Amino acid sequence: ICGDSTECSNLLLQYGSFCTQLNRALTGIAVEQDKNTQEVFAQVKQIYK
Amino acid sequence: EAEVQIDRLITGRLQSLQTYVTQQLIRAAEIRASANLAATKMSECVLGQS
Amino acid sequence: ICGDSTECSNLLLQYGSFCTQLNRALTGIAVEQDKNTQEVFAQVKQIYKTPPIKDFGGFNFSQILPDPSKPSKRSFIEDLLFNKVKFNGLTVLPPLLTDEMIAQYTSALLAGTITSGWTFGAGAALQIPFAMQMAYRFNGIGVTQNVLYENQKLIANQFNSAIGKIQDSLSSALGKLQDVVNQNAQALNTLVKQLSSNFGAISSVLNDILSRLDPPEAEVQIDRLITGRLQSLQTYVTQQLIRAAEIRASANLAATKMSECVLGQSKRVDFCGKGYHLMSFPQSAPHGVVFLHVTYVPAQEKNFTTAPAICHDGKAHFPREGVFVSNGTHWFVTQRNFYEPQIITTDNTFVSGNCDVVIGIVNN
Amino acid sequence: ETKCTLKSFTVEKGIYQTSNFRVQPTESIVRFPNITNLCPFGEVFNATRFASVYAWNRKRISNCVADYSVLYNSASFSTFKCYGVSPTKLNDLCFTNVYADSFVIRGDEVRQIAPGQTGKIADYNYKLPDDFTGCVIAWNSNNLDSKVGGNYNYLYRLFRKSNLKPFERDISTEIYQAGSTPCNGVEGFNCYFPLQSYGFQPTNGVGYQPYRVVVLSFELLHAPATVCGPKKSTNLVKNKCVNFNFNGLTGTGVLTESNKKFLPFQQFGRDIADTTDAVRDPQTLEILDITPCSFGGVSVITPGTNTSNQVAVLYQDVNCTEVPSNVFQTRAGCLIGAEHVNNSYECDIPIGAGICASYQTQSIIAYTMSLGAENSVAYSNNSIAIPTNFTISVTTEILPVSMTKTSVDCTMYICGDSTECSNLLLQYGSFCTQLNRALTGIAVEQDKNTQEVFAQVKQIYK
Amino acid sequence: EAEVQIDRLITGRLQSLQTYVTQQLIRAAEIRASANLAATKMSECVLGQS
Amino acid sequence: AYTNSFTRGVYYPDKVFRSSVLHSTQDLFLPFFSNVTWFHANPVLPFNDGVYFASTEKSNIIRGWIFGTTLDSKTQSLLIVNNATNVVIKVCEFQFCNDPFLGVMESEFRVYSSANNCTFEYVSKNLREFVFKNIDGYFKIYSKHTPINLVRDLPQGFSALEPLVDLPIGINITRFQTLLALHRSAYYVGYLQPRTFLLKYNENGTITDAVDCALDPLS
Ligand SMILES: *[C@@H]1O[C@H](CO)[C@@H](O[C@@H]2O[C@H](CO)[C@@H](O)[C@H](O)[C@H]2NC(C)=O)[C@H](O)[C@H]1NC(C)=O
Ligand SMILES: *[C@@H]1O[C@H](CO)[C@@H](O[C@@H]2O[C@H](CO)[C@@H](O)[C@H](O)[C@H]2NC(C)=O)[C@H](O)[C@H]1NC(C)=O
Ligand SMILES: *[C@@H]1O[C@H](CO)[C@@H](O[C@@H]2O[C@H](CO)[C@@H](O)[C@H](O)[C@H]2NC(C)=O)[C@H](O)[C@H]1NC(C)=O
Ligand SMILES: *[C@@H]1O[C@H](CO)[C@@H](O[C@@H]2O[C@H](CO)[C@@H](O)[C@H](O)[C@H]2NC(C)=O)[C@H](O)[C@H]1NC(C)=O
Ligand SMILES: *[C@@H]1O[C@H](CO)[C@@H](O[C@@H]2O[C@H](CO)[C@@H](O)[C@H](O)[C@H]2NC(C)=O)[C@H](O)[C@H]1NC(C)=O
Ligand SMILES: *[C@@H]1O[C@H](CO)[C@@H](O[C@@H]2O[C@H](CO)[C@@H](O)[C@H](O)[C@H]2NC(C)=O)[C@H](O)[C@H]1NC(C)=O
Ligand SMILES: *[C@@H]1O[C@H](CO)[C@@H](O)[C@H](O)[C@H]1NC(C)=O
Ligand SMILES: *[C@@H]1O[C@H](CO)[C@@H](O)[C@H](O)[C@H]1NC(C)=O
Ligand SMILES: *[C@@H]1O[C@H](CO)[C@@H](O)[C@H](O)[C@H]1NC(C)=O
Ligand SMILES: *[C@@H]1O[C@H](CO)[C@@H](O)[C@H](O)[C@H]1NC(C)=O
Ligand SMILES: *[C@@H]1O[C@H](CO)[C@@H](O)[C@H](O)[C@H]1NC(C)=O
Ligand SMILES: *[C@@H]1O[C@H](CO)[C@@H](O)[C@H](O)[C@H]1NC(C)=O
Ligand SMILES: *[C@@H]1O[C@H](CO)[C@@H](O)[C@H](O)[C@H]1NC(C)=O
Ligand SMILES: *[C@@H]1O[C@H](CO)[C@@H](O)[C@H](O)[C@H]1NC(C)=O
Ligand SMILES: *[C@@H]1O[C@H](CO)[C@@H](O)[C@H](O)[C@H]1NC(C)=O
Repeated sequence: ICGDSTECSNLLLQYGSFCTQLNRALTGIAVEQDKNTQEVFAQVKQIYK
Repeated sequence: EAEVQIDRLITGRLQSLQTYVTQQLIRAAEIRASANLAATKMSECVLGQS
Repeated sequence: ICGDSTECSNLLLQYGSFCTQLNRALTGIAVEQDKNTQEVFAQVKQIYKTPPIKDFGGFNFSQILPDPSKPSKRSFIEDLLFNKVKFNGLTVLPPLLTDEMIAQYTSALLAGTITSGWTFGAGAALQIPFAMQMAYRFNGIGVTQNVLYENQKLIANQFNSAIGKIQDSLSSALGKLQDVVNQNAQALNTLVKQLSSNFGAISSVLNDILSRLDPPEAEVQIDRLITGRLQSLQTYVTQQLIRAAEIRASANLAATKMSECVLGQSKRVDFCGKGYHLMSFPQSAPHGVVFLHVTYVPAQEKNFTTAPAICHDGKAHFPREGVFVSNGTHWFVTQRNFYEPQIITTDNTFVSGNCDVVIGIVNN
Repeated sequence: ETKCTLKSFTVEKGIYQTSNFRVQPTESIVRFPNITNLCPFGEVFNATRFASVYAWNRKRISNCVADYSVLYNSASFSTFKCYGVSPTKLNDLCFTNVYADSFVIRGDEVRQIAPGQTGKIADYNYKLPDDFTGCVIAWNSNNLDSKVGGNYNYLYRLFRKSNLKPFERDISTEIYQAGSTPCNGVEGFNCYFPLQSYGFQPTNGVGYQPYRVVVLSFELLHAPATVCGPKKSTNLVKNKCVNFNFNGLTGTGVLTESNKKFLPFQQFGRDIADTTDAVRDPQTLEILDITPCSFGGVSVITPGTNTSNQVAVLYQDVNCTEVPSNVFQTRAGCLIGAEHVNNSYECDIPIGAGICASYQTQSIIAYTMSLGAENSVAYSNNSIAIPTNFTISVTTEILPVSMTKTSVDCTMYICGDSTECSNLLLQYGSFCTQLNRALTGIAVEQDKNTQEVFAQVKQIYK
Repeated sequence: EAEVQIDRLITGRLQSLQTYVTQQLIRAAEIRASANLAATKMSECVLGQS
Repeated sequence: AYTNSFTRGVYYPDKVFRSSVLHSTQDLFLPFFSNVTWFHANPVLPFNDGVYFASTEKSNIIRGWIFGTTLDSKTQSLLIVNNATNVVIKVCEFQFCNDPFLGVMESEFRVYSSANNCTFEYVSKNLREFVFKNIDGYFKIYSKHTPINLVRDLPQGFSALEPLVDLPIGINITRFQTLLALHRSAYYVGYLQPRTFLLKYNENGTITDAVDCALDPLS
């Protein structure tokens, strides 16, 4: 949003927790992508040869 | 005079980011339903006979 | 948005019907929460009760059967699970089924399966003694019935000792149920904490813009609050739709597992536990269900040497339902999952062809 | 009200949220703490000996509780004029400093104590600025200050070089010099002593008798605060939705006796999520909880207008004693217009917490839905049940495959054939391109949906 | 002064349209799960015995 | 000398009761583990943003402070004093001794030599902490009196400071001093900065612990 400027950050501080929610939403997505792969591929106890 | 314009810029740029995040949320639930189908296939077609 | 003030409420009329849509959305997701529970738990027509004298062949179900001296007539393990896990315009509606009703449903499922096997999920319940039901389930995984009947006390002791460990491991894990509670509370708190932001106004209180501003100047400041609060409410309502669509798929999987693991024996690999599925038992939890999966796991393997067929009198013989094995000097037939050698006869083999097209034939 | 909520003339069976119930606040109350320093004016308005007119006094009243009502209504004052501010609103304002000036003049000289006057008093004895703010009070004092033979102790200045600046004071006693001739500190023609004395005597006509005057001047420098009126306090009632104000805290709700213990400097308590939920009464210093005034949705239960026009009403999570026959209390609220029976049926219209309603027993009634009929299985350890016949069953199952493919032109929806609007819409970027791309991708998915269900066969078999 | 009034209409109508499109995207994902289940029933119940 | 505070200079940010609630605040605090001057027995110090101030004794050598910008006439200043009687707040224009103090016969007060234009009056071992701040023409004072089991060294521990006074003066402040009772017959000075803290509230509503959220990664 702002981006470097400082007149922008104090004005955006007036909107509450809108940016904390968005970062939580994106972090949940990123943690889900590793569990997707663990559930598909790590389906084996030993590494067989 | 400038605070008025900067608030318009802020409003637009926050709307864009909300659109982006909502669509990523809808698109990740579609990838999860696909990885769930893959896990069931790996269990039932690779670790057994169906 | 307004909090009982006619000035804000008249300005709000200029926004159309956004607030009838938001309520329609929340009502649509509050009705499907009761639809979710109805399809996991109301999978019986009758409420079955278990017999007073309980002799199930050495198997002991006392920690999962209902307990009258307990709260809500829950089982002993349903208690460990229930122990581990007013504002402005915000209310919480109660669920249609109480917890007592859901514990009643799971005790009817559990008394149906202990007593009739899988027959009550296909029609009228037909009773069968519990060890004969266990023998049918062993047949369903490809072991013969004498292997159950000759190992009854050992199989019953292993089952009792393994039900005793669930109770320790829980009494001493319900993170998937805790997370959905936490997410909903974290969202409801963020909704209320937004009632104290300006969004570019002189204050956050309507009794402060209606006290140091004349009506022509307070409209401009009230609209800045209206826009922000509408945005925040609509963000709350979108994220609830996206979270409810995920709870719905989980409940749809739970309803399939109740059908396929509790009212049947599944052959799907790793769908009702890890091993070979024997049977499953349901238990109710705060906003979900716990399945206890009982499976068979083979142990203590030996190697032998094998052949595909046996040549005799110029003919090739194949086993009817087993494998040919050799202990070093002699040749037997076993069943494939449990070692039990037999003499090769013309009753457990069949013939097809002459013994020069198969590769690996042995003479015997 | 249900027909209006649905916008129809036929409602089908169900349960509908129709409105809301909000208990109103009967009355309102205010409160504050007892008073201590209410300012003892009874020293400036109750002195035994006033001050001259040429050297007035100057008391600087300070942080206190000033009650200008005991002044305003005392009816003992012959003159009470207020200039910056009308008198009745004094006990409702706060300033930084109040000054009180005191002196004694003739009776008909009280009209020169006002902003913008002239005369021997206002010229050079006591001058009031032209934007005065305070009030001027004056009362006759013939019996105290006038004495037989003449009271020659009350002087005034009658010659000065130049009129005073406002609130300026001059107690010098130099020999005035009227003419051009220098005076050298001795009297004579055009060399006059500058002070004269009222010779007050008790047999003087009014307008010749001494009046005592007090000039209050409220000033507001730039401090943080100071003395002001004595904000009274009304009674306080509890256990009723009320509109309250606790020395600044404005709110609504039911007030109740508490059993928490603040620390002896804390005024009110807050909850998690930051809402005021306790206060301390300033006057009696006791803690009181603040609970919200009962409120909740209203739902209407109807068997359908094609069956009956009777109705039952649910007040959601409201205690059934504060709603404004059959009144029935539920874990889901208060139900009116249905009778509670002891039977148990299959659920018909879901109320909640295990309770359903039906139109059965020509009316409406509540009950704890039944899960099903009970059944003991004749289990023993050598008994088996084996079927001797069968039935063939056919049942249906219905599934949605597809929905309606719709598109919206984002530009024609918003502007609708208007170039003035279209060029302003270009300042938002790619919102309409995004919207059309989203809507088109779900129209393509719908044909894939029905290809995946129905085209599962290679040949057309007959 | 036409511009200041036109901008509020643009702002309101854009938000209306965005709400419509988001709720269509959430509903199409529910229809897709249903159609996948119906495809699986067609394969497993009509083209075989389950 | 210089010394290290450990967890010192926490005050209740305002009224409003409160219980067990790790409540988060942004305000002017004394950062944890800070560099606090040491004084023995004194000079003109700065103010610049609030002040922490502890002191230790059984007798009473510390007899108040004096504040302001110039500590003389031509501009206004505060004066807070305590003879063996009780506290005397005062706000005039003064003429302060460059080394002002009071004696201990028991005759004293060589502090100032002028008391003009007074705009506010008022009249009426051990560890005694004080927090002084000055916002929007109000001069706030928090304080706490804990008993040490030492005589004159800065101890360790947690103890929140409760508000005492509020003065709507308007005065500007840039400097301050101290006042001591002479011999005729130990104190520290921290400064406050804008920090963010996490306060733990008891069930009676007292602050029992805190976290300074800019000390280290764990915090
Ligand atoms: C089934 O197992 C339970 C153990 O959970 C047995 O019940 C307990 O047995 C112990 C040992 O005698 C007693 O001390 C407890 O009082 C029993 N009751 C409890 C814990 O509620 C039970 O006896 C077993 N059933 C059979 C038929 O042996
Ligand atoms: C089956 O026979 C194989 C062949 O010897 C055993 O596998 C070997 O075991 C030894 C000792 O554990 C290892 O050092 C070898 O590396 C193994 N692999 C070979 C020799 O290829 C195996 O233990 C036997 N299995 C059972 C159940 O007895
Ligand atoms: C393989 O199993 C056979 C069992 O049939 C073993 O042969 C018998 O062993 C017993 C006890 O050693 C003798 O009493 C019998 O006379 C044996 N022959 C028969 C026909 O029963 C044989 O020893 C086993 N081989 C190995 C390597 O363990
Ligand atoms: C299995 O048995 C057959 C018949 O007894 C064996 O066939 C004989 O093998 C010998 C040696 O190779 C020949 O001289 C004979 O002519 C064969 N006869 C026939 C009818 O084929 C066969 O070799 C045996 N297999 C093994 C591995 O010993
Ligand atoms: C405020 O004033 C009231 C009276 O105006 C005080 O009430 C008195 O309380 C004492 C209790 O210690 C009683 O013995 C008196 O009889 C009460 N007086 C009256 C007239 O009822 C009240 O105590 C005062 N507030 C405080 C904090 O002391
Ligand atoms: C000055 O003091 C006198 C005496 O205390 C006050 O006179 C009282 O006035 C009231 C109201 O007019 C009467 O009811 C009393 O009877 C008077 N006192 C006496 C002793 O009779 C007078 O109000 C005071 N002046 C001011 C300005 O407060
Ligand atoms: C198995 O491999 C061995 C080599 O060690 C070979 O001699 C034999 O013919 C093979 N037998 C079969 C059945 O493949
Ligand atoms: C609705 O009305 C029609 C005709 O009045 C009647 O045939 C039908 O049975 C009614 N439906 C119900 C549910 O009573
Ligand atoms: C409603 O208020 C009465 C009076 O205090 C109380 O007895 C009753 O229990 C309340 N209702 C409920 C559901 O508790
Ligand atoms: C229902 O049964 C209970 C039994 O405890 C009885 O007390 C109650 O009066 C009955 N209700 C009615 C309406 O008869
Ligand atoms: C405090 O700062 C001074 C400045 O020179 C430094 O010498 C001293 O070591 C510091 N004290 C601590 C405890 O860091
Ligand atoms: C204490 O000091 C104050 C400062 O003015 C003074 O007013 C007071 O009289 C002193 N105490 C005594 C007992 O004189
Ligand atoms: C402050 O004192 C000085 C000297 O006593 C005086 O000249 C000045 O007028 C005083 N201030 C005011 C506001 O009277
Ligand atoms: C305090 O000093 C500053 C110096 O920059 C001055 O601008 C300000 O006006 C002073 N405070 C007041 C209340 O006058
Ligand atoms: C204060 O807190 C203590 C411990 O937290 C508690 O035991 C006590 O009851 C509380 N109230 C008091 C001391 O009045």
